[PDB]
Amino acid sequence: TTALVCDNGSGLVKAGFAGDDAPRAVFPSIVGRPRHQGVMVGMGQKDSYVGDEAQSKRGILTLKYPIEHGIITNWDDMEKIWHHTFYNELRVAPEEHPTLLTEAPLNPKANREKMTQIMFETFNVPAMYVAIQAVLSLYASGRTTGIVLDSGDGVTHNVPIYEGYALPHAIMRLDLAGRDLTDYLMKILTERGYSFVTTAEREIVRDIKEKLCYVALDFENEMATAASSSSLEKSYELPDGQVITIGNERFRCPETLFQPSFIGMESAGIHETTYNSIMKCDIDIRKDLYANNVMSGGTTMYPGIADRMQKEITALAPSTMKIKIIAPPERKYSVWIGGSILASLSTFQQMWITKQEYDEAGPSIVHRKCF
Amino acid sequence: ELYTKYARVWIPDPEEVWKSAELLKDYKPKVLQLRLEKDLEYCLDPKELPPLRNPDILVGENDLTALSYLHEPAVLHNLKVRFIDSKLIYTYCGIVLVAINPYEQLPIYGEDIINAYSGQNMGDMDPHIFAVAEEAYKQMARDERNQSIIVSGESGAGKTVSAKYAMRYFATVSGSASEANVEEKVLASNPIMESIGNAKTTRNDNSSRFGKYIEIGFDKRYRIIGANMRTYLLEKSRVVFQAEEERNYHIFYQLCASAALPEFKTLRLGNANYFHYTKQGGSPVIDGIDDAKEMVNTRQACTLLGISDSYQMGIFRILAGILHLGNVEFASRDSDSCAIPPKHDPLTIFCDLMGVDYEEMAHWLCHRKLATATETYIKPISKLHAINARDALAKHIYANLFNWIVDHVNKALHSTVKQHSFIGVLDIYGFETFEINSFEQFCINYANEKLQQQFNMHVFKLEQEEYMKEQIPWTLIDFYDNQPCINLIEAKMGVLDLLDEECKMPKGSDDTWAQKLYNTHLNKCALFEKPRLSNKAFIIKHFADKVEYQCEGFLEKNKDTVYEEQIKVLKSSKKFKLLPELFQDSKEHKKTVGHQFRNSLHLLMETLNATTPHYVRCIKPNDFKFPFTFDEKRAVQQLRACGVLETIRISAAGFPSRWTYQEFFSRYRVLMKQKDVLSDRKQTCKNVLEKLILDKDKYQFGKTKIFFRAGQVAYLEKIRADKLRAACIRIQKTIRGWLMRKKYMRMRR
Amino acid sequence: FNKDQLEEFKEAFELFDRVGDGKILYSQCGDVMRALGQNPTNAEVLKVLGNPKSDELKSRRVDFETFLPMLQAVAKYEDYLEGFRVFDGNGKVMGAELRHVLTTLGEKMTEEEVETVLAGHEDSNGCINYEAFLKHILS
Ligand SMILES: C/C1=C\[C@H](C)C[C@H](C)OC(=O)C[C@H](c2ccc(O)cc2)NC(=O)[C@@H](Cc2c(Br)[nH]c3ccccc23)N(C)C(=O)[C@H](C)NC(=O)[C@@H](C)C1
Ligand SMILES: Nc1ncnc2c1ncn2[C@@H]1O[C@H](COP(=O)(O)OP(=O)(O)O)[C@@H](O)[C@H]1O
Ligand SMILES: [Mg+2]
Repeated sequence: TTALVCDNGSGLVKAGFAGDDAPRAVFPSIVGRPRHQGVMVGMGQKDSYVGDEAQSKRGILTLKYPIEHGIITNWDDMEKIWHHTFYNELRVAPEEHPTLLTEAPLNPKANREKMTQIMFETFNVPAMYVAIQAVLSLYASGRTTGIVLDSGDGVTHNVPIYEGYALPHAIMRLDLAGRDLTDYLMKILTERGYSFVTTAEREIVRDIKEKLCYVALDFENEMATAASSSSLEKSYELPDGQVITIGNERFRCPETLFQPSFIGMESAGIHETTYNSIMKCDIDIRKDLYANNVMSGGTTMYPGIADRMQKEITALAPSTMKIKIIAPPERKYSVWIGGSILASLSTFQQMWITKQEYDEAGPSIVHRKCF
Repeated sequence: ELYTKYARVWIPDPEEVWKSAELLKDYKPKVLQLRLEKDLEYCLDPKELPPLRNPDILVGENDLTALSYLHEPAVLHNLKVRFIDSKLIYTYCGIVLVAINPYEQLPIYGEDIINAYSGQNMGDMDPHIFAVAEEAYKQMARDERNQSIIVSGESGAGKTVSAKYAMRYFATVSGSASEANVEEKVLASNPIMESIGNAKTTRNDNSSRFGKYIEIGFDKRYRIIGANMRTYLLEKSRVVFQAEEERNYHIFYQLCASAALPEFKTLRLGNANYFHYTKQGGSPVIDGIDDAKEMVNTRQACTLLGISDSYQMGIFRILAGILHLGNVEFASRDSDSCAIPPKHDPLTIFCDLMGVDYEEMAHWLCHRKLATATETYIKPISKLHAINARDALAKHIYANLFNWIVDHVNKALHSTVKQHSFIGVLDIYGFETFEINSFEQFCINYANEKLQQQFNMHVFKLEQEEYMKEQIPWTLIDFYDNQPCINLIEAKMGVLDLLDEECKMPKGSDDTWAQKLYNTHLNKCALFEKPRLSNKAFIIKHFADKVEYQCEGFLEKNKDTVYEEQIKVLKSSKKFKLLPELFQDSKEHKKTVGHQFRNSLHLLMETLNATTPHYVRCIKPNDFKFPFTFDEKRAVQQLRACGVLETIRISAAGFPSRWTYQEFFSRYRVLMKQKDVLSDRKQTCKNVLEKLILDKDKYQFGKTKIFFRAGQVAYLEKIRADKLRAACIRIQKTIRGWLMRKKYMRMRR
Repeated sequence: FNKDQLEEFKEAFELFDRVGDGKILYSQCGDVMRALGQNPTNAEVLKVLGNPKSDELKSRRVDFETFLPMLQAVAKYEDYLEGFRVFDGNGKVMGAELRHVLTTLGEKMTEEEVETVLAGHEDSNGCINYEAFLKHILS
């Protein structure tokens, strides 16, 4: 038939039919419960809400993401998200449609196993496969060689690939991400005398992060300059039409990617973890990874992150050798688009795990076939 | 054995394929001793024995299957001695009517013969094209079902003459042409569809590149009502890319030849090598044809078939658009984007011919748009992608202009009155191979091979229904099935499917495509082979031949993808009526040309499997159009291409020769002792044949017909000829002795 | 052959000697054999002659003593009837068809030979009683 392609990270769920150019359903990966007494009789109380509805209702609700970093933490909530995905938004019965799922590399093994077990047992999915989110970005960006920086909510990781081969010894994984940029953004906003405590307020903070932040081509110059002048300031409206002024801080927040020390990590920023990934892989390869860097997932979209990396690698890198950084505007969706490609290759039809082989060999098969 | 003294065989020769000879000595278990109508020794190796010449009564009968030794030399010979000596041009094999095109026109199409066939049954006449129409038009009365006629050959071989007379026969049997004639209008349609349809291929000029089907409605009275057209299997790849010694579709040249004329002054047409789509073949002139005159005959054909010149000049405006679009030239600003230089001349003109503003076409040609559900991204594309999209736009324009011209040729032809039932007449190109083979040939070969599957299935069903009548078991007759090849080309993990995968897969290339072919099939399958000296090609076995396809251009030609926002720019144009029309009523924009072809092919066969087809084949008996000559190499190549020799090789495993007992006796009783011979004919032959032939597998007795396998009518007539010849010896010598005795009495005197 | 037979045969041989040297040609040997009651085929005659070449067949001469072993070698009904029944089934044979087969099959004869032997044997319809014609040619 034609095959479902689905992403869940700790941010937006991305799902659609394979062979489309963009996901047919996009909604935040949120499950929400009322925290107030139901007063009205005939209110039409509902035991939980999923996605966009929870975004409208959220004032009345409390909101919890079933996925933290890369990992599903609480499974029966997640199962509601899948149920909503297939039945409500796609409105397609999962019995007739092979399904494709994406994970971050170096995740716990249970996460992949239970994700299989649910799909076969609870949705009766005819066939399944699981793919690392980095790899798909190469199909999306049209390449078979490059070092893939992938960063969204949840996990941030570098995977190098050279002419179709991964290099498992050189996969690097990190956890600074849109969620922890968001918590930092709250903790810094507190210093201008504004505070957000509850989950629903956090999702106001996130919309600030998306709308106003940007990355400074050099950080101490703009830090000094914003003290020296208002002109960097900008202002934004809360839902109720109150207005807030935001400062030098609006660039200060995404700097934590380049300097993890601020959030309190000892780590080196995505530039240096890219370089340290290039080091682990041999000089046979290295020139062509320096020649291709591909960015995936939401956090990469901060305006000017690309130029800041091309500077901060090139100044770090060996001097003689061109450095190039490649940022399609799609890149928030590229991890899905590459699944739309991979699920529609004909060679891949051999590779689907199928119900028969699972029933023969148990869930354990998924590690053997998939990766 | 069969090979005695004074028996005849064929041998291979450089200038004609088989040559006749005679055995001077019997064979015995190496050298063979031969005489040539010079003397020769012909010598034998792994072990095999030559083709054995048929007895001489059978040569020249109406039907090649009547021959006992069915093989290439006999088919060659019997066609030759019809065509040159008899000047009979039509022949039967199975049901499959062969037609060998004379360039000399002939009486036999004349109207009397129409009346003479119209009542008669299939086998009762000398074969002729009216003998096919006679069946199709009878069958449509006798039973409900629609009937179709199928015509195959090189486009030089008289297909359209066969269709024209096929229609004439219907129009006269309907008695109705005076009431209205479609026939004039159908035949006056031909120049337009030739002009859009055809190209100059290496092995012949004015090759046609599309399957063309014409559907003719009847009254409940079965007079003609009207005619409807359809078309299938158009070659889109040619419009933008061409091999050396080929041209683009004829109109582009007939247009460029007219650049001098003030009628088209606006278009700024050049000489044909100016434009990047026309020049690539290096071959602007078709030998012996003026283009500039023929243009006028095209326009007049459009006028006669009812297009107002308001449309005709719009058509030519579009074509000039396609050419100026062709000359549009990109530059790379950086490896992952492209741009168009300022005031770039051809795009400047193109935007005026279309009446779409400059800036929109500039923007969308350089940029792709991706729309998600919530939001838009406008996205740059690399020079390669830009060129691929421009050429896909050109192909999509041309295919829509073609479908529109067919829609109007219908609109003129498509009288509307309730249509009781219909007969169909179809032209297609034959199986096709050259020194080079390429994606065009690959698709043409897949279309021929999947029609061949239908034909073989129908012939098998029709013999099974024949054996049904005479209570013969099925095990004797065996279906022959080329599903094993089609499952190679068509099915998933096919050659086409793996190509459509390489179109998607990033940094695809013809080399990696080929390497995936070899990985998939090469050891597995008997029909796929790697050519030894190269990794740039692959071989596929077919019914006719092994064929070697070059990878070299094969992925580039497969890509079709058209960006919606580019056609929307055209669709907005105010300036003239037609271009907003062409695009009127998606997912198809993604479909690669291979997939679009495989779909059009299944739509064709779903149009034919509704129907009970008849067949024609046309062969081009000399390469030079001599008024009469026959050239035995060319007739061989044509008889492979049409697949007649496979129809024969299939039937020669069969029971290809049948006799009615009362006809059988007239020759065979001479073998047969009257002293034994019974009162009851079927018992008579059952007794006698069991003596004359050793094995009960070789023959079958049926109610009215007796069946023989391939070899045994020849053997039976040989043993007749020996027995009769020996008796004739004994009489002749006895008479010579008697007269010599009388002469000796003269000596006594 | 005994002395009486040898004398009759020698007399016949001398009647065929057209040169006076007491010899006949090879090409006459068959004719003499037929005049003496033999009915050899042309193939049998050439075989007993040793498949002679044209030159010796037309000009080489042999006396009676060399001829005699050849006559002996050549010398050493239901088939005849069935052979005629081939061309029958009312017991007749077309004159045209018998003429055609005798002039076109086997060891083809001339039209004049066939006319000579067939003269007086066909009726008004042009039919030959083949049992009577056979008895006639066997007499
Ligand atoms: C006390 C410790 C561990 C744990 C509390 C001990 C328990 C016992 O381990 C589990 O089995 C629970 C669970 C888990 C969750 C789901 C599942 O199907 C299986 C296990 N995994 C987790 O909570 C992971 C998640 C994680 C972070 Br973030 N990045 C990672 C990178 C790779 C892999 C996984 C992760 N996690 C938060 C930790 O390890 C924290 C950082 N570890 C520690 O502070 C040290 C001192 C050891
Ligand atoms: N325009 C933007 N600028 C900066 N951050 C963004 C933007 N859009 C989304 N984000 C952030 O990206 C994160 C989602 O990352 P993404 O990779 O899209 O999720 P997933 O990993 O589930 O695909 C969220 O923190 C979201 O706030
Ligand atoms: Mg993601």
